[PDB]
Amino acid sequence: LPQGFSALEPLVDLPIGINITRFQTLLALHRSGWTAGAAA
Amino acid sequence: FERDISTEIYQAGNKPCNGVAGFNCYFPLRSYSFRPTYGVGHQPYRVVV
Repeated sequence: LPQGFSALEPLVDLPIGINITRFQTLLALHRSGWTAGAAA
Repeated sequence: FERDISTEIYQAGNKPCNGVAGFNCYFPLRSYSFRPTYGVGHQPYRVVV
């Protein structure tokens, strides 16, 4: 992680109003099986 | 500002309800008694917030 300061402006205030207690990120794969590039 | 749409049976004891009512298991959903021949308590009211 680089060391520095970066402002984070608000983008979208979505009024969902539901219960959330877990999450899971998504990933996109490339087909040549499957090969994925370097990411973090 | 949260809507609950879960149909799971409420469990009070240690016996699993297995999706149906029974011992220490009751249906959370109850129906209204809206009738025109009754009093204010059974009179439906359209509430907008």
